[PDB]
Amino acid sequence: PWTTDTTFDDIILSQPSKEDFAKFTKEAPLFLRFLKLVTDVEGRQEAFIQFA
Amino acid sequence: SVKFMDQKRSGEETVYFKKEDEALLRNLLANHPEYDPKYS
Repeated sequence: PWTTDTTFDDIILSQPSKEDFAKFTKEAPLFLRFLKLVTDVEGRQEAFIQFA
Repeated sequence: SVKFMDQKRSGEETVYFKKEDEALLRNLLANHPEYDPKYS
Protein backbone atom coordinates (compact mmCIF):
# COMPACT_ATOMS: atom_id res chain seq x y z
CA PRO A 1 0.00 0.00 0.00
CA TRP A 2 1.04 3.55 -0.74
CA THR A 3 2.93 5.44 1.94
CA THR A 4 4.67 8.80 1.69
CA ASP A 5 7.29 8.00 4.36
CA THR A 6 7.94 4.24 4.29
CA THR A 7 9.36 1.73 1.84
CA PHE A 8 9.36 -2.07 1.90
CA ASP A 9 12.55 -4.08 1.50
CA ASP A 10 14.25 -7.37 2.29
CA ILE A 11 15.85 -7.49 5.72
CA ILE A 12 18.97 -9.38 4.63
CA LEU A 13 19.56 -7.17 1.60
CA SER A 14 18.91 -3.90 3.43
CA GLN A 15 20.78 -4.81 6.63
CA PRO A 16 18.60 -2.26 8.44
CA SER A 17 19.32 -0.58 11.74
CA LYS A 18 16.92 0.34 14.51
CA GLU A 19 16.47 3.91 13.27
CA ASP A 20 16.11 2.71 9.69
CA PHE A 21 13.13 0.69 10.89
CA ALA A 22 9.79 2.49 10.73
CA LYS A 23 7.73 3.28 13.82
CA PHE A 24 4.02 3.14 14.56
CA THR A 25 1.68 3.41 17.54
CA LYS A 26 0.13 0.21 18.91
CA GLU A 27 -2.94 -0.11 21.13
CA ALA A 28 -2.04 -1.12 24.70
CA PRO A 29 -5.13 -2.14 26.68
CA LEU A 30 -5.44 -5.76 25.54
CA PHE A 31 -1.79 -6.32 26.44
CA LEU A 32 -1.93 -4.18 29.58
CA ARG A 33 -4.69 -6.28 31.14
CA PHE A 34 -2.65 -9.47 30.75
CA LEU A 35 0.43 -7.61 31.96
CA LYS A 36 -1.33 -6.44 35.11
CA LEU A 37 -2.39 -10.01 35.80
CA VAL A 38 1.12 -11.38 35.21
CA THR A 39 2.74 -8.70 37.38
CA ASP A 40 0.22 -9.23 40.17
CA VAL A 41 1.25 -12.88 40.16
CA GLU A 42 5.01 -12.33 39.84
CA GLY A 43 5.12 -9.56 42.46
CA ARG A 44 6.54 -6.66 40.42
CA GLN A 45 4.04 -3.83 39.98
CA GLU A 46 6.59 -1.02 39.61
CA ALA A 47 7.30 -2.41 36.14
CA PHE A 48 3.62 -2.43 35.18
CA ILE A 49 3.14 1.14 36.36
CA GLN A 50 6.27 2.38 34.60
CA PHE A 51 5.34 0.63 31.37
CA ALA A 52 1.74 1.88 31.47
CA SER B 1 -23.37 38.38 60.66
CA VAL B 2 -23.00 34.89 62.11
CA LYS B 3 -25.16 32.90 59.70
CA PHE B 4 -23.93 35.34 57.04
CA MET B 5 -20.26 34.51 57.60
CA ASP B 6 -20.93 30.80 58.09
CA GLN B 7 -22.96 30.34 54.91
CA LYS B 8 -20.59 32.47 52.82
CA ARG B 9 -17.64 30.42 54.07
CA SER B 10 -19.44 27.14 53.42
CA GLY B 11 -20.40 28.13 49.89
CA GLU B 12 -16.92 29.38 49.00
CA GLU B 13 -15.24 26.24 50.35
CA THR B 14 -17.79 24.02 48.60
CA VAL B 15 -17.17 25.69 45.24
CA TYR B 16 -13.38 25.73 45.57
CA PHE B 17 -13.11 22.09 46.58
CA LYS B 18 -15.73 21.04 44.02
CA LYS B 19 -13.41 22.46 41.36
CA GLU B 20 -10.40 20.76 42.95
CA ASP B 21 -12.22 17.42 43.17
CA GLU B 22 -13.20 17.73 39.51
CA ALA B 23 -9.55 18.27 38.59
CA LEU B 24 -8.38 15.35 40.73
CA LEU B 25 -11.04 13.11 39.20
CA ARG B 26 -9.71 14.12 35.80
CA ASN B 27 -6.09 13.36 36.68
CA LEU B 28 -6.54 10.31 38.94
CA LEU B 29 -6.67 7.29 36.66
CA ALA B 30 -3.58 8.31 34.69
CA ASN B 31 -1.25 8.60 37.67
CA HIS B 32 -2.89 5.60 39.43
CA PRO B 33 -3.83 3.03 36.78
CA GLU B 34 -3.77 0.15 39.28
CA TYR B 35 -7.26 1.31 40.25
CA ASP B 36 -8.40 1.85 36.66
CA PRO B 37 -10.78 -1.04 35.84
CA LYS B 38 -9.86 -0.60 32.18
CA TYR B 39 -6.87 -2.84 32.99
CA SER B 40 -8.91 -5.43 34.91
